[PDB]
Amino acid sequence: MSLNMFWFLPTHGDGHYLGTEEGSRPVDHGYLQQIAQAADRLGYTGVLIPTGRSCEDAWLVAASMIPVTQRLKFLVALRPSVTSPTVAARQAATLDRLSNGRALFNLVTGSDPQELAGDGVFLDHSERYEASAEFTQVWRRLLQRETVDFNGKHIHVRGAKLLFPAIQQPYPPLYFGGSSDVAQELAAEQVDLYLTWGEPPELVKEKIEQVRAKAAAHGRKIRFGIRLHVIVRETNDEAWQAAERLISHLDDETIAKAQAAFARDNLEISPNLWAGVGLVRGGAGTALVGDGPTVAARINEYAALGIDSFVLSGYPHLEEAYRVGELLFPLLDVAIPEIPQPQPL
Amino acid sequence: MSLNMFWFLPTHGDGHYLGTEEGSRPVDHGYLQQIAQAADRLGYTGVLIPTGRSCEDAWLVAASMIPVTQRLKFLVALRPSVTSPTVAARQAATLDRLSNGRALFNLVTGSDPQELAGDGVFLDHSERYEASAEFTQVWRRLLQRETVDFNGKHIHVRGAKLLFPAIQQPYPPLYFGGSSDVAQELAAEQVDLYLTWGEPPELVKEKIEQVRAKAAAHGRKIRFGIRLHVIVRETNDEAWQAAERLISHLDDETIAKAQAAFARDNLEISPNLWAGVGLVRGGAGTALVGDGPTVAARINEYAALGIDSFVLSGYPHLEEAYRVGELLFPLLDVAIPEIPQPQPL
Amino acid sequence: MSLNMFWFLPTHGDGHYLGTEEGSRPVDHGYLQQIAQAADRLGYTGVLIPTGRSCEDAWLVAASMIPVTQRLKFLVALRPSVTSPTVAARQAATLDRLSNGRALFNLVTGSDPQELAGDGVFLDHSERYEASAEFTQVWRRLLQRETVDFNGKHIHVRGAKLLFPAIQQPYPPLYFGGSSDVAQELAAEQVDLYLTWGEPPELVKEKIEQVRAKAAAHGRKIRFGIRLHVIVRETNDEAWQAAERLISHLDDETIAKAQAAFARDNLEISPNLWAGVGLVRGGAGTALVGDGPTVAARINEYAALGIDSFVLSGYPHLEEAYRVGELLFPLLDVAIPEIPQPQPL
Amino acid sequence: MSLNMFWFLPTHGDGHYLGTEEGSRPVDHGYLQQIAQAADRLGYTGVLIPTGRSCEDAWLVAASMIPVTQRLKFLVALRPSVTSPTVAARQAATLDRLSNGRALFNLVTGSDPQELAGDGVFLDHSERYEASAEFTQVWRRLLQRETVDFNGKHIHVRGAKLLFPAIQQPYPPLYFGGSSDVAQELAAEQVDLYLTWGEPPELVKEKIEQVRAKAAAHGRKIRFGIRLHVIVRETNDEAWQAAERLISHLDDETIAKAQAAFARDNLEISPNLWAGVGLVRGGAGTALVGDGPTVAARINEYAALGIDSFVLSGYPHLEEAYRVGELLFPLLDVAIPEIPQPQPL
Repeated sequence: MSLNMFWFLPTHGDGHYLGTEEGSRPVDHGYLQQIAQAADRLGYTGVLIPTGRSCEDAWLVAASMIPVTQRLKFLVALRPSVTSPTVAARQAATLDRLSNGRALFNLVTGSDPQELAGDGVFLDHSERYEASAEFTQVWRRLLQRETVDFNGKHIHVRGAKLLFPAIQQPYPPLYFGGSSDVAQELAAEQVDLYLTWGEPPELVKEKIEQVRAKAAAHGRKIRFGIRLHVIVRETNDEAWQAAERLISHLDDETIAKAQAAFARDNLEISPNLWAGVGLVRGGAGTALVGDGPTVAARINEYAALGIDSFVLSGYPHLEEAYRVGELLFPLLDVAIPEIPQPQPL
Repeated sequence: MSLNMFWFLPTHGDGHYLGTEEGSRPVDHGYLQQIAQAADRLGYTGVLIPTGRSCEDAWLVAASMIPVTQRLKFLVALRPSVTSPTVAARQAATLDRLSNGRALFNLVTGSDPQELAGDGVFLDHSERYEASAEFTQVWRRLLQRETVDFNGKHIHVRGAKLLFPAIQQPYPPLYFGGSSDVAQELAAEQVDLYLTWGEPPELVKEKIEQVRAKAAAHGRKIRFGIRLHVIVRETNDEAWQAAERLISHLDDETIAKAQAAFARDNLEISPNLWAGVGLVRGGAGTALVGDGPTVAARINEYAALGIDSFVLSGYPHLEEAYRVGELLFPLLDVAIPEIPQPQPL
Repeated sequence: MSLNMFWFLPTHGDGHYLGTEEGSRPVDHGYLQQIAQAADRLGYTGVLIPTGRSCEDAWLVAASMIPVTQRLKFLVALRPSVTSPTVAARQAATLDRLSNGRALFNLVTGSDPQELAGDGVFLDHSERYEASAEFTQVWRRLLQRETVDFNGKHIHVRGAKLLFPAIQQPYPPLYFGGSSDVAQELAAEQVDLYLTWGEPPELVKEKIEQVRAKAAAHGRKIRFGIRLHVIVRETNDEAWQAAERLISHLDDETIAKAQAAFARDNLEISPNLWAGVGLVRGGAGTALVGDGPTVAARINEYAALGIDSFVLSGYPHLEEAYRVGELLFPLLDVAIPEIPQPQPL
Repeated sequence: MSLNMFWFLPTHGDGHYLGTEEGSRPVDHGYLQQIAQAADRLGYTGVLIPTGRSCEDAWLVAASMIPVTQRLKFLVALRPSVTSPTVAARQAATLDRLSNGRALFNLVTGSDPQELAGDGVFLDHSERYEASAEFTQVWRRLLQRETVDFNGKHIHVRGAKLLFPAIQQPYPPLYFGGSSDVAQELAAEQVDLYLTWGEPPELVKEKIEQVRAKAAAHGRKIRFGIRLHVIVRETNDEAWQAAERLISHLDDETIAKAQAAFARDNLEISPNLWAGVGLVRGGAGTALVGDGPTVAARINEYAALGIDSFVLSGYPHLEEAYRVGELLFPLLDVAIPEIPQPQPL
C-alpha cells in the first residue's frame, strides 16, 4: 500500500493570502503549467482540477497540459445534468486517448441551484442525485463500449455509442464523494474511489466503514481518498506560524465569527488539523499543520483507515507542491507513477 | 486583402487513400501535433477541427495543441442542442484565454437524427435551426459579459453568466455555413463569417451575394470563406495523377456510380475543380487539382468573389500541408499570423 | 537481433532535389523539431546529426530537441583536434544527463585540411589519426570517472576530471567508421560500433570481417552499422522513378561525368543499390531503391552480415521518415525504443 | 532607461541552505526548465548560465531551453583558451539561430590554473588575458561574417569563416567583467556591457567611471550591469531573518572567521548590502537584503550610476524568481521582453 499523492491546480486563483487579492497571483496557462510540471516531476500521482463557474474549464485545462507532462494524471470533474452523458463519455475517451491513459474522473453533483439555473438545470436536492445516478450509469456503460438506449426520469438517449475506446480498462477511474446518505450510496454502487473530507481520524473512520459497508451490500469494494490542505514546515512553530500568516488578511469579523463557531486556535479541531483554511470557500475545509513527522504521522494514521489517495493543496500552489514533495514525501511510502509507453502504431 | 489560409486536423483518420484502411495512418496526439506545428510554422492562419461521433472531441484536441503552437488558431465546432450554451460559452472563454486569443468558433447544426438521438437530442429539421438560433443568441451574449435570462422554445437559462472574459473582442470570431435558406439567414444575422463549400465560381458567387444581401437586411456585413480540398503538384498531370491515385482503392461500384451521377473525369465539375474527393463522406466535397499557378488562379478567382478565408485539406494531411505551403503560398498573397504577446501580469 | 533504425537530421539543408536550391526547404529549429518528433514517434532508435562548417552545431541541435522528444537518441559527432577532450567529455556528460541517457557519440576524424586550418588544426593525414586515438583515449577515461594525466604527441591534460557522471554505463556508446586501415584499427580498439558505408553486400562483408578480426586482436568484439539513403515506394518503378526525380536538377555535366565514372543506370552498382545520391557530397554515398520487400530484403541481407544498426535518410527528410517508417518498418524486425523512466530524486 | 532584469540558472546545485547538502535540491533538466519558464513568464530579460567544471555545460543547457521558452534570453559563458574561437563562433551562431536571436555571451577568462590545466590550458596570469583578447578579436570578426587569418601569440587560425550568420546584428551582445585593470581594458575595447560586482554604490560608481573612461579612450561607450543576490521580503526583518536562515548550516568556523574578516552583521558592508552570501564560492558575493522599497531603492541607486542590467539570484532559485518578480518588479521600471516573430521562410 503505497500512497498516491495528488496536488491541486488552482484554476480559480492562487496566492499567499486567503480572502484577499493582496499577494494573489494571476492564474494563466503558463502558471498552471508550472504547477503541473512541478507535480509531474516531484512524483505526484496526479492533480485535481476543480469545477464551477468560478473556475476555468477543467477539461480544457487538463488537455492543455498533455504535451507538457508525461506521467501525471488529471482528475477532472464530471457534471451530470449540466451536460449530456454521451458527450461527456466521448470527451472522457478523448482525454484518455490524447494523454495516453492519464485521465481520472471525479463526479460532482451540483449543489448551487443558482449556478445550476445559470446552466439550464432546475432539479430539487433529490432529483439532482437521481439524475446523477442515471448519468453515471450511462456514462460508465458508454466507456465499456456499449450501445445504450436509456430512458429514465432525467436521462434519455437512444442508440448512444462511443466510436473511440478509452485507453484505461474497464474505463478511466471514477471518484465521487459526499457525506449525505444518498451520495454515499451512489459511490457505494458505481464509483471506484470514495473521496472524503479531512475530518478528525475518528469521524473519517466512521464514514469509511459506512461506505465500505454500503459498498459490500452490492458485492463491491471501493477505494478511499481524503482531501487535505497541507502546511508542512521544518518545525511545528513555523507550520502554525505559516497557518496564521495565511489568514492574516481575512476580515476581522470573519476571524471573530470563526472563533465563536468553534466553542468547546479554536480552529484546531484535532491535533494538527486546522480548520482555518475553510473560512473562505473554494478550497479544502481542513489543513494538516505541523512539521514533517507530525504531518506524516497524521497522514499515516489516515492511511491506516484504508485511504490510499491524498488530494493535497497549499498556498501558493507552485511553491507548496515543492514544500510537500520535499518535507513530506521522504517521510512517507509514496507511490511513484510511471511514464506510459507509447501505444503501438 | 491578404488571404487567411487554414488547414485541417484529420481527427477521424488520415492516410494516402480514400475509402480504405490501406495506406491509412493512425491518428494520435503525436501525429495531430505534427500537423498543427507544421501549419503553425508554415504560416497558416489556423486549422479547422471537425465535429461528430466519428471524430475525437475538437475542443480537447485544440487545447492539447496550445503549448506546442504559438500563432496558429483553432476553429472548433460548436454544437447547439448537444450542449448547454452557458457551458459552451464558459469553455469558449477558457480556450481563448489559455491559447491567448487563438480560438475560433464554427457553429454546426446537427443533421444526423441518429447521431443527435445518441446525444439526447430529438428535434425536427426546423427545430434544429430554431434551437441553433436561440443557442447562438445566448452564447454570444454570454461572451459579451452579459448576464442572460432566456426562455425560448428550446433554450432556457436563468441568470447565466461567465465569470471569466475571453481575450478576443467582442468575442472570439464565429463562423457558420449552409446553403439552406434557413442557415443563410442564421449566418446573415449572427455569425461573422459565412463558410461556403467549393462549388464552381459562378455558383459560389450567387450564394455570397445572397448572404451578403441577407446580411445587409440586418444592417450587417459578414466575411466569407470557402472549404476546399487541394491536390497541387509541380505540373497539371502529376496533380490529376495524384487525384486518380487518391481514390484508386475505392469500391468499383462507387466509382461506377459516380460516373453515372455526373452525366452531361465526369468528376471535374469545373476546370480543375474535381468532385472525386466527395465520393466518401468525412472531408471536403470538391478539390482544386492542378499545378501551382492553376490552383492559385482558381483560388484568386474565389477571392475576387469576396472570400478572404480558405479552409484547405490534403492526403496525407502532414505532407500536404507542406505541399500547399510550398507550391501554393508563394503564388498567393497569404496573410501571415503573428505570435500574440503575453498578456500583462 | 532486432534492427535499430536511425534517421538523419539535415542540418545543412533539406529539399526535394539534389544539387539545387530549387524545391529546397529552409532548415530551422521548427523544421528540425518536426523531423526529430517524427522519428521519435515512428519508432526510430535515434538520429545522426552531422558535423562540419556546413552544418549547424550538432550538440546544440541535439540539446534543443530534448524537451520535445522522449525516447529518440541523438548520435552527434565528436571532433578530436578541434576541441579539448576534457571539454567534450564534460559536454558529453551534460547531453547524456539532460536527455536522460539518450546521447550517442560518433567520432569523426577531420579530412579537410582547409576546414581544420579554419579551426586552428594543422595535422598531416597521419597525425590526424594519432591525435584522434589520444583524444578518444582521454575522452573515454574521463567518462569512466577517472582523473586523467595525459601527455602524448598531440593531447596534453593534467588532472582532468568530470565532476558530473553520465547516465549510460560505462559511458555513452561510441561509434566510428572509415575504410582506411588506420581508421579500422582505431575502431577495432576503442569504439563500440563500427559504422560502414553502404557498399554491395559482398564488399560490406569483407570490411566487417576485417574489423571483426582487428577487434578480436584486442580481445574485443564490436557492433556494426551501415549508412544508407532510402528511396522506398509502393512499387519498384515508383522507387526508381523517385530516384531519377531526385537528381533531375543536377548539372548536365555532372550526370554525364557520373555515367563515364561507372564503366563496366550505371549508378546501380548492385541490385537496388543506386549511387546517384552520391553525385553531390553532404549525404550518403548509396541508396537502396525499390519497393518495400526488395528494400527489406537488401536490408536483411546486410543484417545477416552482422549489422544491427541502419542510419537511413531520404529527401525530403520529414516526409521520407514517414515513407520508410510506413513502407519498410512493417517488413522488418525493428527494435522499438522505450521512454526512459525519470531518474530518482 | 527601463531596467533589464536577469535571473540565474543554478547549474551547479540549488537549495534552501548555503554550504550544506541539507535542504538542497537536485538540479536536472526538469528543474532547470521550471526556473527558465518562470523567468520567461515573469518578464526577466534573460538568465545567466554559469561556467566551470562544477557546472553542467551552459551551452547545452541553454539550447535545451529553446523550445520551452519564448522571449527569455540566455547569457552563456565564453571560455577563451579552453576552446577554438572558430568553433565557439559557430556554436554562437547556432544558438542564436535556433533560439531566434535570444543568445547573449559573457566572456570568462579562467582564473583557476588547476581547472585550466585539466582542460589542457597552461597560461600565466597575463597570457590568460592576452589569449582572451586574441580569442575575442577573432570571435567577433567571425560573427560579422569575416574570413579571418589570425596569427597571434596564442590564437592561430587560417581562413576561418562561419557559413551561417547569427540573427542579432552586428553580432549577439557580449558581456565581460573584472576589476583588474587588464580586464577593464579588454571590456573597454571589445565588449558591449561591462558586468561589475555588487559593491557599495560608491565603489561601483568609481569602477564604472574608470571603464567608461577607458571605453572613451577607444571612441567607444559601453553599457553596465551589476551582479547581485536578492533576499527581498515583505518587511526588513523577514528579509534579514531570511538572510540569517540561509547561512544557518554553515560551518561555525566559517561564520566565526567571516566576522573577523569584517572588522571596522559585520557582513552588512553597506546599508542592505549583505556579504553573507559570499561565504561560500559559487554564487554572487553580495546580496541586497530588505523589503520591496528598500531593495528597489538600492537598485535604483545603482541604475542612477548608469547600470541598465541586473543579474539577480536567490535560494531556492525557482521560488525566489517569483519572490523578486512579485515583490520587486512592481516597484521598478522593468523592461519587458518581446517574443521575437518567426523569421520569414
